[PDB]
Amino acid sequence: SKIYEDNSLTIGHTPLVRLNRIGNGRILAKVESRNPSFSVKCRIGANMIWDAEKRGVLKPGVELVEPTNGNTGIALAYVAAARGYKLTLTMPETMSIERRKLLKALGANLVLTEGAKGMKGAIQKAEEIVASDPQKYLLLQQFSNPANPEIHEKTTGPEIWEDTDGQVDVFISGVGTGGTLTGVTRYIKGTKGKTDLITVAVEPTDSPVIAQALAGEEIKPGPHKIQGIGAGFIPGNLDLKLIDKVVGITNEEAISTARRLMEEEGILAGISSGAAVAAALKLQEDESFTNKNIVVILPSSGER
Amino acid sequence: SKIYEDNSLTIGHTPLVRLNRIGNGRILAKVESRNPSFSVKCRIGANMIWDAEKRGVLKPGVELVEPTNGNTGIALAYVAAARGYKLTLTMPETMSIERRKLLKALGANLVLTEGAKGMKGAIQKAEEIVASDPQKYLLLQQFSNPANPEIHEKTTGPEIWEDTDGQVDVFISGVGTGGTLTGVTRYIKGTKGKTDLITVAVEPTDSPVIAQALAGEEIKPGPHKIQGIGAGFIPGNLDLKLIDKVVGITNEEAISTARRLMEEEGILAGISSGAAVAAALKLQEDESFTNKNIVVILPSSG
Ligand SMILES: *Cc1c(COP(=O)(O)O)cnc(C)c1O
Ligand SMILES: *Cc1c(COP(=O)(O)O)cnc(C)c1O
Ligand SMILES: [Cl-]
Ligand SMILES: [Cl-]
Repeated sequence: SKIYEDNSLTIGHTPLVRLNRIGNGRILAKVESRNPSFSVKCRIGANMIWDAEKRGVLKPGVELVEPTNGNTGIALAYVAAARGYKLTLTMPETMSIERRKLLKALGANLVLTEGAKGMKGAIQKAEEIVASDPQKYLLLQQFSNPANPEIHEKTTGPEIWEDTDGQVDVFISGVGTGGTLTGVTRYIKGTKGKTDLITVAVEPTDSPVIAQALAGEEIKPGPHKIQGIGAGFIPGNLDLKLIDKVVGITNEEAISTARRLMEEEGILAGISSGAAVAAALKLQEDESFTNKNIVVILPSSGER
Repeated sequence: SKIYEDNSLTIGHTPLVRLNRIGNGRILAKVESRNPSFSVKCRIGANMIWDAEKRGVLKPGVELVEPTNGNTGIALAYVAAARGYKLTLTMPETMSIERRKLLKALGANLVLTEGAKGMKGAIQKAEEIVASDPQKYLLLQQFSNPANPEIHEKTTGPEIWEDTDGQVDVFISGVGTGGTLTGVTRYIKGTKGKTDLITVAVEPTDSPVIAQALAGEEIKPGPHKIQGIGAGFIPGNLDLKLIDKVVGITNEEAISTARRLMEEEGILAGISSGAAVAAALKLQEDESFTNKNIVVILPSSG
């Protein structure tokens, strides 16, 4: 039989689709919106919780607190609802109403922080909360929790490897927490020994901290429009050593490519998905990439 | 390998999830929002197109024409863009503006039809555009094209049978085109021979045309809020003979049950999904249903 005991167990097994009009026919797009909550974040929402349960830190009585409210917050709310945990989400008061209605519909307890302070406030306001009662509260922290890249090493990676029968030559991932890039690469280059896999990190041209970091330059972030990626720093879950190339994408290239994905391929993609595919197109302008099969993660449906 | 040649080929194989708080533990919800375009309609959008291609009527340069007021047009738009077809959608002026904006944004050529005539006028107009140039245009009519229930007989049904190892006892489907109910039932009662499967059609209490039709009464529809179901007439794709029971659901029951799905199960469900599950709850109020495995279609997300 194949009956899932709860919605959190339905994560992954997302489809790999050949793009026929965008690129040379060798761009294979992994559609992470085919997940509960419509984004790749459901994999880590699920595993960070399962991991906490296995470690014995999450159990009856313990409750969750997260500064998140973007794709990870939604992912944590659905898993919390499905598995019976109280969840408190802190978020700058700037968030859309439908966004909070959705989180509340999922049963999350919302705590709004000073709009001007932005996410930096919610992050502070959450550590304040957990610090207030360290035993009662659990802060997961997607940027450094190993269970983040671990789920990609155990599911996303194997899926890419099996779906291409090992025929994956390049792997492109827009970096947010870095967990997808890190986990998939560890599985393919490490576990499967395909050391000639080319791992490409994608980031906004206006906040190129990975390229800065790799070049030994000072980290200087900037504002950009590619929601989901470009956090402005190097996350603990991003292993810079696994990166073979970094491609910077402009807000305009990301948006226009996301539109091409719907119009030319019938794939409803978010802006970061457009950015990742734009990176694939850039690489294909280089003759060394011409006959390589490129697997690209499309993180979410967008928001639209 | 498992590389899909285009997004239309990725339909189906949706998860069956046990509901743990809602109901007695025997309600298994099939999540149709895990499909491209986020609804069960991608199955028919894809198969009507694949079928037309197989029949030889759909060919490059041929433009699709389909009447719609909801999810089918949206799914057809995804599928059309994926396989390279231009698409025209006829829809009544009763349709909301946001809905019109969304459909155009997805690439469809929109033809609004007389508000007074409803869906009947939209299908009427679709046929006329086709007849205006039959070599250029191909009609894809979801209420009568048998490729609709056919895809459910070939994918949804088998998925339900394999996922429950044949242990499904009741099948609940809120009816719009009726294709899901018809195809799944044909597969399970017919191909698999499980004649005692109890097939349940769900409809809005305020527009109980299936109950009316089965009672031999005059069909008198009414306004309701369960989007996606209750077309107000008996679709050619609804085989009334396959229905064992009809459960009427109120707007309030549908909405509150959809909310329970989100909060108690972490399942993002649309109103018609709440309606289908509310019907399951109603059946479990009856001792004869207490130990049965109930499979319920959750057509789309919230
Ligand atoms: C999280 C996310 C990413 C980046 O994924 P990471 O595994 O965190 O690198 C990209 N786009 C969107 C929309 C995301 O939510
Ligand atoms: C199409 C649809 C249904 C009904 O499915 P049928 O197979 O057409 O009867 C129910 N709910 C929603 C939201 C739908 O889009
Ligand atoms: Cl899609
Ligand atoms: Cl869901």
